[PDB]
Amino acid sequence: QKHRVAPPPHVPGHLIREIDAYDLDGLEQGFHEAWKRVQQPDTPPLVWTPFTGGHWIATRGTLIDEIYRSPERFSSRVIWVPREAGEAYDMVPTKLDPPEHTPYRKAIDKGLNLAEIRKLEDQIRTIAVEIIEGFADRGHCEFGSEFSTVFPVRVFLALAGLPVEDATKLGLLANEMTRPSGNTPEEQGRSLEAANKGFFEYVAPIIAARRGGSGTDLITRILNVEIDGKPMPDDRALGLVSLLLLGGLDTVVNFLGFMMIYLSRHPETVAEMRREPLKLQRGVEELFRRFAVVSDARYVVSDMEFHGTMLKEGDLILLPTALHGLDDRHHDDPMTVDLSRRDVTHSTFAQGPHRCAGMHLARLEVTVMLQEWLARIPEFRLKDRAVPIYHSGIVAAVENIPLEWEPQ
Ligand code: HEM
Ligand SMILES: CC1(C)[C@@H]2CC[C@@]1(C)C(=O)C2
Repeated sequence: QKHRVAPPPHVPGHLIREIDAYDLDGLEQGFHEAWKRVQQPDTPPLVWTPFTGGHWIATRGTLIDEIYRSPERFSSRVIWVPREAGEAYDMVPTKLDPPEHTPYRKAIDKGLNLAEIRKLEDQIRTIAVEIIEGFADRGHCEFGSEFSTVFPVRVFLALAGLPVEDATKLGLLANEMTRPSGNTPEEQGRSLEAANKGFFEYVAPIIAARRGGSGTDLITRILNVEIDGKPMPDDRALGLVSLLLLGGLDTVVNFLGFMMIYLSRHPETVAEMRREPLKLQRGVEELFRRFAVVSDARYVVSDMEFHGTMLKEGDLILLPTALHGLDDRHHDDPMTVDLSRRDVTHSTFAQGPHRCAGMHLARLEVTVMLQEWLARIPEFRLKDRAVPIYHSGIVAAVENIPLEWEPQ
């Protein structure tokens, strides 16, 4: 039984669509495929679902792009559904609009800018090689538990100066943030609240130990950037360090799983990457277009008409980022990976002032991953009749990816 809410007075019947972001219709065929079902040739640009507390969904890439770019009309004061979860959410600076957002983003960019990220290449490669070597001679692995959930977590915990043994407990908090348990808006709100508190509890001693510290880790570097001529306050520090961990640990893990399932079903594409190493390097952005993972929201600042649709102040609009990169109005044959695609425009990293601060790190992890994978395991396929298990929510997830190959 799905929890359902009545449409408010300003939502007309013809825009209503029953869409469950946390359990998409057709999800067993894939996350991307399930979102694609919503984007039909005649579907309105904005549709309203009675599920997950009642909210709008942007169904086309240009609205998604525009909403992300327009913080004055669509605020980050609530970026989750259901509303209860969005109100419990306390991460920084992702809860803030400009101008409050901008000193915190500048602080993060001190640690995460492209020139900083470039320095990490060989440490990332070393981690990738060590994991791949554990199974490359074997001719099979379950890619999810043996690589995708291992590689990005080891990379991030090392960068953040944290013990790898914390991976499990941080992964559990991350799940309840992005895929909160519950069958009610209030239950999901409560699950997110508990996860968010868990992050704060974990992060507090690290902030206390690393304020003015001399560690060269990511957390010490960012935490000690002044905000408006002063040390960053405790409340903001909790939200900020928690965000670093959430962003570092959930995203690349899930991205890698979707990407790899597709590659394992497209040997011709894998072979191109092998024959032309520059096609691989240059084609990574195409993979980001193709394997979006985030579906999050914005809060309507005032009563307005937007793309022919009446919106009320306080309305939540969900932005399924897959519906930008996979929009057939933005990209021909959008479900196909074309490494030579000249136009890869997407919102996988969102847009506007919150456009992913970790995007350089994400690109490098993936580039390194594919380079070291193809070096040791040039050819591979998904196990015959294997059925990956898919999850939808604010961040998509996938498990059960059994790969097979002839040891080279
Ligand atoms: C597959 C890779 C990734 C994807 C698809 C992704 C996606 C996104 C998206 C969509 C946003 C915008 C959220 C919003 O305002 O609604 C975001 C922001 C952010 N991400 Fe990433 N992310 C990824 C990797 C990472 C990594 C590895 C980090 C490292 C910690 C990271 C750190 C951040 C931070 C700190 C923000 C907030 C930026 C701000 O508010 O100015 N992300 N990410
Ligand atoms: C949606 C995100 C990927 C972005 C960074 C981590 C994440 C889950 C957030 O809370 C904001």
